[PDB]
This record gives sequence, structure tokens and C-alpha cells, in this order.
Amino acid sequence: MYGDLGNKLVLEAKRTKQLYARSNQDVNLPMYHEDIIRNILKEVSNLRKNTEYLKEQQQLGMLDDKVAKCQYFVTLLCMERNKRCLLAYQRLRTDILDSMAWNNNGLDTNNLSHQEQEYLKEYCDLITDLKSGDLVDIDLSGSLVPPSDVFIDVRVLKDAGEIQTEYGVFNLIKDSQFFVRQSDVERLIQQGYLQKI
Amino acid sequence: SHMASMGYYDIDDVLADGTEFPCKFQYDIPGLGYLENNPGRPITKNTKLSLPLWLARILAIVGPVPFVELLPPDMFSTKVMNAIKTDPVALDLHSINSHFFSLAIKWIMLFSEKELANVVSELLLQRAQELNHHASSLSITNIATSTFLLKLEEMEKEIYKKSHESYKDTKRWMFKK
Amino acid sequence: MSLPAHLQQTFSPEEIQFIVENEPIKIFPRITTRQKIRHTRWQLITTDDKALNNMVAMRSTEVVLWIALLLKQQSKCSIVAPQWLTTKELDRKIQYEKTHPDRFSELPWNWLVLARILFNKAKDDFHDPIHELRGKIQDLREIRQIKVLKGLKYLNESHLQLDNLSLLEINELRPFITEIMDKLREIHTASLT
Amino acid sequence: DINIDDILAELDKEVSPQQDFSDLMKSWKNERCSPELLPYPHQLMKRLLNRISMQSQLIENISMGFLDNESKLPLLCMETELERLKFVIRSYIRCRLSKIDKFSLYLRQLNEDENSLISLTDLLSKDEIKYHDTHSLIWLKLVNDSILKYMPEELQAINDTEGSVNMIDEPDWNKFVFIHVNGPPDGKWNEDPLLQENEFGKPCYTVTIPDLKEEVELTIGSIYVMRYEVIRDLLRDDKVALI
Repeated sequence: MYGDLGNKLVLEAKRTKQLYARSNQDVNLPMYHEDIIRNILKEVSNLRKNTEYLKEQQQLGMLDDKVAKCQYFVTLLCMERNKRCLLAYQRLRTDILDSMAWNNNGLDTNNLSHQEQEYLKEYCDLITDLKSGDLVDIDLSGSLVPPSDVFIDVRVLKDAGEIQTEYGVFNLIKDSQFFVRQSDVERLIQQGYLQKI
Repeated sequence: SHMASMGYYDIDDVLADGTEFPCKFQYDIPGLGYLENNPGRPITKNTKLSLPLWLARILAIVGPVPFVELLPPDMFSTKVMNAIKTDPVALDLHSINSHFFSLAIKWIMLFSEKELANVVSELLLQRAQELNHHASSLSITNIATSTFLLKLEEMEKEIYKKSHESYKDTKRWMFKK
Repeated sequence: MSLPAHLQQTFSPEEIQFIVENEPIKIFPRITTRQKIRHTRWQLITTDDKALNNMVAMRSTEVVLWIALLLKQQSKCSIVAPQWLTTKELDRKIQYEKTHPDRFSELPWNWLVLARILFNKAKDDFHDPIHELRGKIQDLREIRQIKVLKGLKYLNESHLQLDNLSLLEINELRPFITEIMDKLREIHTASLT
Repeated sequence: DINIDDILAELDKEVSPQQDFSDLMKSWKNERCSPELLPYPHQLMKRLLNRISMQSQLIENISMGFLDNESKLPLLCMETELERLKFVIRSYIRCRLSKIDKFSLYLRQLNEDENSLISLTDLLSKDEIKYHDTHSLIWLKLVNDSILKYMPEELQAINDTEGSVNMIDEPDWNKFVFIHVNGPPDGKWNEDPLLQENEFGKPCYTVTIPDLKEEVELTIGSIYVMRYEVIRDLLRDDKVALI
């Protein structure tokens, strides 16, 4: 019956919830089920046709006091359930896109629906609007691991040559090592040019 | 009515609401035969269906004589109540229902049952002792842990994953920088 | 979301270290910063500046622990362990623990965190031999872990009382005690009319 | 014996950067640990965001003297203190942005409810009012186009409280939280009307948990696992802190 497509969408939601927490990295979230979602939206359209085809037949006289009191209500409950599965799936994928927008793009696009490619842009634009204002003195997209550490040894993990950064210049020669203040290199550590800590 | 601690967008609540319960219809109803997998027939009084909980929870309330009776489900039969009361730690709840505790809470709401609330409060408190032993025990996995995690619900696996990562990150901090 | 999932309702052990690093500790300076009546100066904004511009070598003073560790990283300080990090005071607490099954002893909230920081960073500054201090910190850690496992037999719909439990000992138990008492409360309130 | 100590106390009697940081630490610890979105420290935050701007200018000005004793430890400490302070505020704001995400439809409900006991501008920073109002339209446009466009009109509401499940996720008011019972923030215990003694002498607050019809005494200087709905009034009044 009608909810059985929704359950397949939310079993894919659950598997992507597990996937994104089990695997230690930021994984690329799996491809949007445009097909299962079109099946669900098509079934909601047939439940709408059944509300239309009932709502007229009330005036034609077919014992609506019992008959419509149940048939409308069950047709409506099926559409509440399909709305919930779609919204529960779409909110989970939203939570992961916001996590990318803070964690990485704060400092795979084939997988996203076009509304999500759009939403991810508008949300990265919102993040940069918060840090570009008052509260600019603290880099909100910065690290949540506390600064227990003052100067650190860092080993340069990939060649990138002479690079600028706001605080200074480094020549990132493959397998040279720097002893430098943690606050200067922290974004290069996040980009994966540097190793240690 | 719904309780605020189980969420709209909460995937394990969406999945729990999907599970079927046995239902007797108390009325004849045209058009609804798609619930019996034949759209062309009416529903007939004393048909014994199985309906998803998101449909059954609501049909049990409205119609006084409502559209449906919920029959007592297998997972709350006296057999399962007896098995819970002898040995909570040994019991393979993940075979009885993968969502047993979420479904228990919904059943205790839907019919106020001081009896089932006692049995399920005790099952939870007794299995929580073992969840803390298997979460606390960190290698420098065992069969005696893995045989227990296979007996484990989709509710208690969250508590296990979360508690285990709490002990593990604390060891990881104490015994290196 | 904006905050990572493993931080959503609790502190990381590194945030529990950061909280403990905000406490005062006594030190013996190896620099005299105090200018005579007969130069750079500290100018801090979260802690008392007047303690650091007045250091005299080998007269003890108190500073915030994250400055003591930053000075002790050079040869420029030595960190005076609190009175409770003595083999006498640890052994009185071990006796208290064995004598009173029903209670935790009155150790300070930061005792595991501060022991772990100072045994790594200030290993040379103990008056007692550090292998007997590590030994008694472990003896205390293990007795309190038994008393915790006894306490969890009483998870409840209403409350618990956990009087002298450390911040690090609360922080490992938080996502278990609160998650189980939350489901015991949901199962209970569901039964009510 | 003639007990003098009040005569000796009257003879003896003859806002700051260190204090505000201690209120930021209280705010950060309670915000991480509570289920509710607590009200924003409006004046505290304006003060700290001044001191970070002035101190970060001062560290740069002192680094101009080094072009011309000349010991560098106080530069190292003034810099590592700004990193420690900027971390607490970033971790604080990132935490309460995470709650505005969870509670958008609940905060929208407090804002549509013109009879509300709370104005949203009491509760949120100007930058959180910005984040809230626009993140709500960005997410609403996504779902409204992508799936709601196809729904029948009475199901197009993203915030329907009348349906089979309430779509507005409220805070879990009864969350168990760990509390440490401070006593009054003033050392002056005799001021407080809620506080009272016990047997064994020791003072406490009494609170009733209404589902169970149970009174509990929260004795000063001890730690409880306790329901947040019972604590709110003591926490807002600074009588307890969340561990």
C-alpha cells in the first residue's frame, strides 16, 4: 500500500546517516533518489485524484457520512505519511550539506539535486555573511578543538611551493619541517598541505 | 496525543511508525479494499488486517465505536513478557522487533498500561548494566562482546555507540596528548 | 549542523582540559620580572595581570594554569603540585574510599585532569617519587570506578545524587546516565493519564 | 567566651575583564549542556567583542616597538590569551547557531505568537536574528519547491501542529542534566527565600517534580542528575550551574 515507497526512501536515509558517522572523514553524501522521489510524488498525485474523485461523488449521493468520513481521512493519512518520509530524507541531507558548508567550504556536486546545489550556495553565502560583519574578530568557521597548543612542529605533506597566507609566507617543499605558531598553519593543516597535530 | 521527545524528522521514529500491527475492522467500508490488497472490494466488518502503526494509531481513535480495534501484537504477548522477566540480559530483542522500545512507548501511550510500563522499565534498566560493561571495556572485539551487540536494538545501539565513544575518547586523552 | 554531532550535548576531553587550564596554580618562577625602584609587561584581559609583572625568582606565586604550562615549557618556571598530590594525602583519600562504600571522597573536581597534565608536563617537580603518585592516582581511579558501577544499579525516573564525582568522571558517564534516565522517564510519563 | 568577630569585621572593612571571562565560561557551559536556547548575554558580548578588538590592536602596536629589555614572553601570552578567548566565543556562538537550526519552527512560533511571554530579540543576537530569518527562507524554498509544490493545499504547511504528528520540534523540557548546586552567587546566604537548612545542618533548595509528586532537597555544594524543567528557575537565578 501507499507508504511502502516512503519506507524505502527512509531506509536510504538511515543508511546515509550511519555512513556519514561511521566513516571518520567527511564522506561525499550519496546520490539523490530522484526516481524513488518521483514515484512517491506520482503516488501523492494519484491520492490527490482520489480526493477529487471522492469530493465530487459526495454530491452524487454515495453514502458520504460513513463512506467519505473514512475514505477522505485514509487518503489524507497516506499523504501525511509520504510528506513525512520525503521531509525526513530531505532534512537529513540538509544537515550534511550545512556540515560541509561550515567544515570545508567555510575555509561531488553531481550527487545533489539542483535545489540542493542552489541551497548549498545560498547557505555558504549566509555563513560568509555572519563572519563578514560584527563578530568578524573571531573566525566562526575556525576550529572547535581548543587551543591547548602554542607552537607546533608541522611536516609539509604535499608540495605546494611558495604560498602566501594572511600571517606570512611559507615555501612548502615536500618533506621539509617547520616549527611555527599553531594559529598561522591551522587552515593549511585543514586543507591537508601540512601534517602533525 | 503525540509526545515532544520523539521528533517529526527523526528517522528511527519514522521507521518505527512503519511497522504493522494486527487490526480488526468494526465497519463495512467501500473503496478501502486497497488495505486488503484488492481495491475493487469493500472492507467488511470483522476482517482481520495488519496495518502500519501510522495508520492504525489514528484509525483506532475515531469512527463511541472506532473504525478499528488493535489486537494484542505478538511482540507484547505473554510469552515475550515472561522471557523479559526471567533474563533481560540474555534476551535477543533485535529478533522480537528491531524497534521494540520505541514501539513499547507508543503502545503504553495508546493504552495506559502500568503493567507493561513496569516490565519495559525493568528490561531497560537491566540491559543498561551490560551496555555499560561492554561500552567501558576497551582493547589495548571479543566474542563475549560481539554476541551481545548482535542481541541489540536500534535504540540501544545509539546508546552503545555514543557511550563507547565517550569512554574511548577519554582513554585516548589520558594515555597520549 | 553548525556544531559537530560528537559535541551536541557534552564536552570533548580536550574541552575538559581547557576548563581546568583556567584554574590558579602555585609556581616557583625562574625569572625576575619585578622592576626595582632604584621593558615589556603582560597586559592580559582574562586573568590577573598583577601577579606576573611581580615575579621574583624562587619566591612562590599563583598564576593561571595555562601560563604556568607555557612558562614551564621553557626552563622559566616550576609547578608546585597541590597538597592533595602528596603520597600522604592520596593515601588518606584511598583509606576514606575503602571505609565509606556509600560515598566518593572529597577530591577536587579536576583531580584526574590535573594529575594527567602535571605528570606529563611537570614530571620533575614532585617532592614524592612520581611512580608512587601515578600508582595512587590509579588506585583512586579504580575504586571510584567500582562505586560508579554500584551507583548505576539505581538509574531512576526522578534524580540521582553524585556528590564528589570529578568533572572527567561525570563527562565519560554523561551520554549513558542521561540517555538511559531519559528513556526511563519517557516510559514512565507515557504510562500517566 | 566573648565572641568579637563582628567587631573585627567592621574594623577590617577599611565589572572587570577577569570577571566577564568567568561569566562567558558560565554561559558557554550552560549553553552546551542545556536543551533550551538560553537568552543571549547582550552587554557581556558587546564588552568582550570590544576587548578582543582593542587587545588585538594592542598586540600589533607592541610588535611595532620590536623593529627598533626586549623580552617576548608577554607577547606570546597576549597572543595565546586571545586564541583561548576567541575559541570560547566561537565555540559558544557555533553552539547556539546549532540550536537555532533545531528550533526554527519553534522560534518562528514564538515570533508569530503576538501574545508570547518572550520577544525573539530578548533571546537572540542581531547576527542570530539575521541567521534565523534567512536560513528559514533558504530551507523553506528548498523543500517548498522540491516536494511541497506537489502536496494538496491543506498539507503544504511546513509547521502543521494539527496533524497526526506535530511538525514543530520543541526543546525536550524534561532532559536530564547534571547540575552543581552553587548556593546563591553572593556568599550572603541569609538573603535567599528559597534556601533553607536541614538536619545535618547543611542548607538546600527544595523543588517539586510534578509528574511524580516528589519533593527533593538540593543541598549546597553537591552534584545531581536532574530534570531541566525543575532547574530552569534556579539556573536563570544563578543558584546552580550545569556540569
